[PDB]
Amino acid sequence: TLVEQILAEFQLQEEDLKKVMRRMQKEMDRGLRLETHEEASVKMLPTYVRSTPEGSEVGDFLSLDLGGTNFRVMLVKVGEGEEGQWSVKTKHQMYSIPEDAMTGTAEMLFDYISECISDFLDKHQMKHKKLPLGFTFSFPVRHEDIDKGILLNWTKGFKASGAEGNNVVGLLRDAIKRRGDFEMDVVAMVNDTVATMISCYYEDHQCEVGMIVGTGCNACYMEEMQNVELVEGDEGRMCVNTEWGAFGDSGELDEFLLEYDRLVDESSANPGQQLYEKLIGGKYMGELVRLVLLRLVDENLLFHGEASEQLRTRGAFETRFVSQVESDTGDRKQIYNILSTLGLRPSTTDCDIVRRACESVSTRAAHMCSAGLAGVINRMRESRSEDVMRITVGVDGSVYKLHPSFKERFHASVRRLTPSCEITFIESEEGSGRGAALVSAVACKKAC
Ligand SMILES: CNc1ccc(Sc2nncn2C)cc1C(=O)Nc1nc(C)cs1
Ligand SMILES: OC[C@H]1O[C@H](O)[C@H](O)[C@@H](O)[C@@H]1O
Repeated sequence: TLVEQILAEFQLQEEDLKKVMRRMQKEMDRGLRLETHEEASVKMLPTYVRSTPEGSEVGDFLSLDLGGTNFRVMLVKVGEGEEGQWSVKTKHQMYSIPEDAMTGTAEMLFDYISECISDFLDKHQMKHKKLPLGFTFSFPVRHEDIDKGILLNWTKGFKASGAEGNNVVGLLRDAIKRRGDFEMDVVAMVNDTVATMISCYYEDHQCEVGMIVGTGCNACYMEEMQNVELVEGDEGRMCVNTEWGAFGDSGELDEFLLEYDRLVDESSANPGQQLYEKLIGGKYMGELVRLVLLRLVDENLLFHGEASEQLRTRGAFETRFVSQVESDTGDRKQIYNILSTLGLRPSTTDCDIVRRACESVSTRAAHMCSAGLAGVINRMRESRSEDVMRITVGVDGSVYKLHPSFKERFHASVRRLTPSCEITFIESEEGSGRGAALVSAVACKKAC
């Protein structure tokens, strides 16, 4: 081997994870306190989602989801169950998002979103209801309230101009009104993490953390209002959006970061930001693999020294390929077919090396991510008193959900890092739609 030494750079000892855990908890602490909130890399954003909901509206709700690659519009119906509110998606539709909108101005993009909304309401006999609308908007936002806050900055390659710094919900509003076609009561805006968390509440009241491991990666959790300094008040709990994707932007990860991570960064829409998410999320995983594969070929270890034109283009090793290669059964048959598609003609040993390379990146993501989560869960242990903390974490995201063994490595490692917690993991059913709408419903009791 010169291979195993190159791949071994990805490993993390147990003390590595603990270091990142402890540093993350610190950054969480700093994000929450008035003296350090402004400059904290982990912003710890109040969301105005609050504990003891205590009764809500019912009937139909409309939810949008922007921040996945697609954009989704759905109808969710909310009624009364014993536990709290049931809910269920009843109509749905995805809309691609043209790059002439994406490079656009903000108000352009929310016009495109407005067009999609009318389209959906035609096709459904619906233009003539003014519906309450919960909006899952998966980007960092500083809220003033449950229905108002500014975009701090775009992440995950999004770039529409003139949105950073404005009232995202006002954008939505000035597009709906800017096209007469329909009436919509925008009652609530939430992060994906919060929506996921909230949708697990009906079947499990201990769900107090939501986590997304998808294109991007983040979590949110329920904090003690006393510890949330940026919202006056000391009673109860408010869900906080940690935005942990940005941990490492004040150099907290420098010692772990690798030449490949240094290159995914430089070449990205958002250089110097979202460093932690860059090690874990699906927008970056394939690309890390691609760069590891390129270093192996330049070392002559792989495809003996030569790479197709595709292999050399940014973006070509799709994250979904990372997870198909790790599903190969041992016959190389689907490793072969992916490599053959990118214009390579690999040998037996090429296929194995390529698989080793995917394992190395995905195992590191799983481990890095387990340290953030045990950071959050051990912080919650601190504030609390039963001898064993039992807690449920709601999760969503194609990496966590669909990658062949990421979830189990990730569960094994969160559990090493969390003695005397007992953790249940729930994969959210339609977390984002039902979530927005579950919150929307409680927000409505405070307005209509
Ligand atoms: C069903 N909706 C909720 C369920 C639970 C919780 S907190 C909790 N308690 N145990 C676990 N968890 C997470 C909050 C909400 C909620 O929507 N709260 C809102 N407050 C405002 C002001 C608007 S919406
Ligand atoms: O969508 C998953 C996560 O992606 C990136 O972290 C976004 O900044 C975040 O807000 C969202 O929660």
